[PDB]
Amino acid sequence: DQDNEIRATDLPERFQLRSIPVKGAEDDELEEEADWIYRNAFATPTISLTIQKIKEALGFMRNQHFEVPFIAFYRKEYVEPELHINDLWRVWQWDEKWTQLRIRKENLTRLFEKMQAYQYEQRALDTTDMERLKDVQSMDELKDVYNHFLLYYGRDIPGLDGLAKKFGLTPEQFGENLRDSYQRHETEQFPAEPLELAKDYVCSQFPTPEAVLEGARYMVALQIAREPLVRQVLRQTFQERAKLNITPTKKGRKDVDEAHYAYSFKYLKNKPVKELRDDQFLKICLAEDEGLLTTDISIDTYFEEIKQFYYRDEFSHQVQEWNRQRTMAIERALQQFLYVQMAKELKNKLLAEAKEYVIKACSRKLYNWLRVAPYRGIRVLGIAFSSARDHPVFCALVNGEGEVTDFLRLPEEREKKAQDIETLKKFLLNKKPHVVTVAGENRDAQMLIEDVKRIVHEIGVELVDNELAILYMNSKKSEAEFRDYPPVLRQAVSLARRIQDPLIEFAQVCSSDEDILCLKFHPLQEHVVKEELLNALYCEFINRVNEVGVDVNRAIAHPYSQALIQYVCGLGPRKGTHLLKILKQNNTRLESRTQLVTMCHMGPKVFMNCAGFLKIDTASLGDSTDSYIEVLDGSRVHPETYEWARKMAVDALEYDESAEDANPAGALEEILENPERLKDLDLDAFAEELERQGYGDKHITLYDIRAELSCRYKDLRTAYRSPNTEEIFNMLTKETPETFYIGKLIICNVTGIAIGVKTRLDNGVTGFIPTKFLSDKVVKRPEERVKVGMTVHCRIMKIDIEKFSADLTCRTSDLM
Amino acid sequence: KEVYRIPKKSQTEKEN
Repeated sequence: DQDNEIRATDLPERFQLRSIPVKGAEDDELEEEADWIYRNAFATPTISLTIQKIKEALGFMRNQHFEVPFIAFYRKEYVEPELHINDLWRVWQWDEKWTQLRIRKENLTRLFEKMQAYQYEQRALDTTDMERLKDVQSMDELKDVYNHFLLYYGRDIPGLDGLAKKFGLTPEQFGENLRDSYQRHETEQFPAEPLELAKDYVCSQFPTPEAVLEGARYMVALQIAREPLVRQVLRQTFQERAKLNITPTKKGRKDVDEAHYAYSFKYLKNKPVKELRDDQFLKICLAEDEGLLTTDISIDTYFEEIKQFYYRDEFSHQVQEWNRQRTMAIERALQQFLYVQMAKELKNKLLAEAKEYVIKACSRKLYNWLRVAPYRGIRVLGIAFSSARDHPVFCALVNGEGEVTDFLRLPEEREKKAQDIETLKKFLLNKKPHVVTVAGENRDAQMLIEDVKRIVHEIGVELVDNELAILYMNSKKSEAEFRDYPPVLRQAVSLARRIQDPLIEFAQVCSSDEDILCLKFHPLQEHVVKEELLNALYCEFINRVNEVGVDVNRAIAHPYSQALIQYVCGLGPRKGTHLLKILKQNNTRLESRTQLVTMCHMGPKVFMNCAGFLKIDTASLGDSTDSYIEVLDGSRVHPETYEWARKMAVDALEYDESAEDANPAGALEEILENPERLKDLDLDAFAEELERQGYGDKHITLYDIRAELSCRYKDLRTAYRSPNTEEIFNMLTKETPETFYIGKLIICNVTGIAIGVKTRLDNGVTGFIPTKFLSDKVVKRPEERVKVGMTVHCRIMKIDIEKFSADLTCRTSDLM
Repeated sequence: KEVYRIPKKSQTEKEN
């Protein structure tokens, strides 16, 4: 079984998963790799949205088998400051593209060699086999080289050419002229007119020698449109000078009006591709797929410029015929071969760029979710609810370790609310929770949080987003962990766990691709490729897991946290589960982290990759566990650098190197009691002396091995702030600032004249038609304008996000 | 004998 060798091999689990297996480099193919990656992944795209660093990163990844986290987090001096974690991820992604292109090039080179052998057995390949195949810097021009090969040599797997050659300026020369923008190669006259040469070749397929002229022009057009140089020049022309024309289809004119997303570009005219926004072209292509819109990509001319080259000057009247034939051959080639294919290529590139922006937006949103810290374990009480109309509210007190301790149900109306408040206060007094979190669903969250505040002040109370809790509730894992609890109780535990630490909850509830895709990272998330979006999200998870480090001894004791050691560097689903299985079977919990290889069977390369990103809670151990404890194991420091720590501590204590009493362990076990002593050590002078001894540059590593001994796994996440009023508005309302289109038409229900007209929106937002339109402050009520109770649809003219109030319009003139 | 010490000669002021 593949899983068996994957768990048994010595390479990172994520290295075997990739389709293109990681094969070593040569330092000459590696340099070409770096140049190609730098040129292609760091080139300006078509829509508005150091090489030694790439060389070092590629060398690490492909020869040292260092995962992107281990390069980012322990190889900074090699890649920084010009390469970061996401840059390393992009480099490793583009390595796959380089390998694919190289394999394609090798296959095509072998084909061209076999074809050369076959021809030698019998045009031919003299420098094209070298010039083209060797000079293939993209998959697109690889198609240009191959398809050009198929045009001529594709016939043989084991006479219109006469006219085409008698057409002047052989296609390679036409490509040269186009690339130079001037007639580098002159045309070749003939001592006759096209028809006379036509009589020679007009025999069976093309009688009526005009037909042989048509055939010859078609052959010339094929040869021109298949020429790699003409392909390059025309693709560049499309890239720089490309317009986007859009019109709505019969199905599109009617159903796209100020609310369909394609309204802003329902009609376009000469919209340059350079001005396409982040995801605008993705929306354009989605609208075109829906059949309510039609587009085309062109430059309008360019044909007039091109025709000047494949042409001759004199007016002999026997070259005007040749000139006209050449002009119309170029016309046909451009109109039916080059324009269409170049439009297809440009459309694919633009759509892929829009997809990439959408994926990046989803990744950034996930980053913001996972980069939100814990709160300041802690006993967290989580309150969750629903419409609340004949539906109770559940609050769950989740222990600091993350395990729910107990729950409480909180189901004329005034006395019932009073009794609920009394029982909630009783619960809070009995079991004091550090933080009370209220889920975010609607306006009722504000009232719930305010009541909780009124209770607590007689200890914080914070509103919490409710979107991962819903996914947890609907998931089967919630049923598995809590067979007795109702769904709303699952929401409370999810909210408490997320507030305690989002990463630990996001990884546990987003256990599969389907679960992660349930979340809403971006409106167009559903249209991007599933593989790329999933890879981006898992890369964000890996980054935040390695930048946090996963505490081993807690993932075992509390199996809720097991999901975190999937995203550890070096240590994957199979590898992580195998490590957990080994720990469980041995019935032993890591007193020490160099113990990984000692008690488990994980290879040198995996240990190197993973072990920097595993935490050991050395302050929590006691009883029989006191028997064996390596004190450095409680930190971000890794067992290749454990000698430099035990020198840095000795030097910071000014221990006499000549005293047999300089115990380097005891020096650390004094520095980890008094970390302020490490401030008196000159790390730059210490690093220069390590470099002189031949240990290499370690300046940045020593600053980490200091900052880490100053605080064991120093958390860098931004603290759990309370959401800004904008956050509350977009959370409880469940729509974004873009969704609140000032001037949007909304169906609202009128409730009652408190001097204005209170209209309740379906979005849970109060709508106040202004008295200006109402025209009655002390005058008779606005009943004449509209009857109270029913629903009307109007247009927004103002917003009150801090109060959940939005202006409306009564006049149809505003509606227009 | 063969010996080395990281020098406490540092002018960086104990990181405050």
